[PDB]
Amino acid sequence: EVQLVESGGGLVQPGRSLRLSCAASGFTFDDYAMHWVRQAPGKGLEWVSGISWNSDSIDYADSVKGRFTISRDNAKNSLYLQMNSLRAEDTALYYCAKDRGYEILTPASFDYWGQGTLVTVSSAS
Amino acid sequence: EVQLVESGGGLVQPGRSLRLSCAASGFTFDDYAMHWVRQAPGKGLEWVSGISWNSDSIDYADSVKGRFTISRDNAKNSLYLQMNSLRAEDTALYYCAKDRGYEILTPASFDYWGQGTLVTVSSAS
Amino acid sequence: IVRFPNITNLCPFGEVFNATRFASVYAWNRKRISNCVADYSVLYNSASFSTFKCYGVSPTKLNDLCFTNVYADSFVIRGDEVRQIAPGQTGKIADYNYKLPDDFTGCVIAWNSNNLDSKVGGNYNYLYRLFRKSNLKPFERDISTEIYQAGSTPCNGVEGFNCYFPLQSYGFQPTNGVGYQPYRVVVLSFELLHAPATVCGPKKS
Amino acid sequence: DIQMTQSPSSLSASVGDRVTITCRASQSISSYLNWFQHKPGKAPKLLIYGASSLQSGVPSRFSGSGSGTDFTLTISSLQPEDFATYYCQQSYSTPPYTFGQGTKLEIK
Amino acid sequence: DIQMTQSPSSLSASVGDRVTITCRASQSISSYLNWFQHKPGKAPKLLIYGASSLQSGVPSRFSGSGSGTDFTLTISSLQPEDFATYYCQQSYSTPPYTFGQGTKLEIK
Ligand SMILES: *[C@@H]1O[C@H](CO)[C@@H](O[C@@H]2O[C@H](CO)[C@@H](O)[C@H](O)[C@H]2NC(C)=O)[C@H](O)[C@H]1NC(C)=O
Repeated sequence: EVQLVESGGGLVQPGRSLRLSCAASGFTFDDYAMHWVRQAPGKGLEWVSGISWNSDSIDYADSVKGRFTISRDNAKNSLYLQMNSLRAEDTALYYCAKDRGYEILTPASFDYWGQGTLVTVSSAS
Repeated sequence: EVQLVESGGGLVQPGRSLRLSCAASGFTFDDYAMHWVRQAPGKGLEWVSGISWNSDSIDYADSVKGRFTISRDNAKNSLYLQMNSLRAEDTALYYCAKDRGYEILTPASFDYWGQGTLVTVSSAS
Repeated sequence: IVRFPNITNLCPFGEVFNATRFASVYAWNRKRISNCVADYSVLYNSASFSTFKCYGVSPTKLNDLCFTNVYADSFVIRGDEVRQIAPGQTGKIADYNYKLPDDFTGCVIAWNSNNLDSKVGGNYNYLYRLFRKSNLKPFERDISTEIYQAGSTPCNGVEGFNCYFPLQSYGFQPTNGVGYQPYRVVVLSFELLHAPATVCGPKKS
Repeated sequence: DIQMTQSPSSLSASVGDRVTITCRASQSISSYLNWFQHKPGKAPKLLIYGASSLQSGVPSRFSGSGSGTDFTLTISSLQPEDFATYYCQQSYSTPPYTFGQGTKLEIK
Repeated sequence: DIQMTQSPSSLSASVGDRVTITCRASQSISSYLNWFQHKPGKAPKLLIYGASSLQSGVPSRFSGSGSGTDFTLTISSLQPEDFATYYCQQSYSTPPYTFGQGTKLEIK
């Protein structure tokens, strides 16, 4: 019954930046970890990033290190993902998963998800 | 020309703690990473621990994870190491190495070493 | 035929057990459970607990025995080191971390927790005390972190030879063996004393 | 490193059959695998955490098994709302949370 | 995981000979190798850091080469005071600073 709604998607030119947000209201947010999972337009799922219950331990996917900065706001029950220096291979679909535990790199997997938000990187109208 | 000397080598019983300290004189101790290397009596070299220029990043070997505690004191220009819950396989020879860089896990290797101090764990004279 | 009032105000065992953050063994937290109906059947019928040992009272005779106070202590310790949580036992935990009285009456709960308390790099939020001047009395805690005077040279608050740090942290990691994986532990204590009885088992009608 | 594979890609069955899908890993992961049900129109959902532990609230028709390197998910009844793409994920190695490729399941 | 191996085990030569020691890695490390001269009675030293970069303060008799998965070290003359045990380590893979097994060398 937990809710995870995302926004900030759309179309941007290559090399520009855009931000994402994901609001959670169906559970206690101050003591769970969260991730971001990317789904390619025609390929399988792929992990992107993750944050701890408090912003102490943060890990990134190998292909997105040095470009993406994930943040978190415990007061407003929301987390964000700042995307920077986008290229042509990041036109995929982005989810907002929830970790079962309280750390980032644990055997515990993603428990609850949310509907994806569509982003596009190309030069068009 | 730099000198790396340590102490604390002796005989202790299994399950008893023992603390080692290494004195560095010939260089600038404030901005070099430092490591510990173990020489088994009948085997080759082996890495034990490592600390950064300042104590933010600390790493341990897998076989000594949750048993040892490496420290650092830039004020007196010397480092320490704590051995806890010893078993019979820690009867080896320990060296006090110096890293070229300032981080713990970098491609830069160990440039200057020091003479080792032998430790044994048993119940005898 | 028997007709008893409605079942209401159940004890919050769920939040004590199904929690996310457990304190270290040297700084275990104690919670007083009282004034509620305590159904211990939901604890026993669960298959999640690997270790369920009860001292002084059969587990299925708890749903009829009415005590006055129930204390819950939660902490995380190693795998092959949970055997020390028992009356009249010896070891580092019993000596310096958590001492149980010889005539203890209660139950001890323990289940594996490698799925939450193990970080691939190393979880260092959990520490266990190594030294103290004397053995812990039954049911007390030590929080001070003074330098342990191993020898006779006064430490004077400065770490040195024979001046060790008493707290050491577990290097929990998924690669560890079964004997080195974390094990969540919950200890329930039951008291009888000169006061009105509050906690009871459910009375079916 | 580690590698994750999916032996079947497309399967066909009916409402009254049983389906088994196997997931294979490059190295031992010690019973740390997860299976996800991804409907094409909504958010994907987790079915099995751990090797053979079934999550709360999902039907008992899905049954998982296997340990070490080779794993398998089994479905018993095949209700006609069980069309989706299923992925297997490992959470034990240094490359974090590696997903296998898709496994399309259609009924005919 | 990475496994580090040392192909030869023992050698014997003369004052003016030329010998080769080779160190093989399980996986590609991209020329991140380090050679150490372990004198039996005192502290070990470093000869070559990086692929074949000669450390300042040692005679130019030693010279290494190789990148990728195979490396080689050669001693130009092998003067009688250079007998020792030599080690190769990698500093690129996840298991940090894995040393190879020794190579005892005798001059006669
Ligand atoms: C949370 O506590 C409950 C007991 O209060 C555990 O058991 C649950 O009990 C319900 C019915 O009361 C059943 O659906 C299952 O037996 C359990 N629920 C689920 C979702 O599995 C439950 O195991 C505890 N959960 C955790 C994570 O410890």
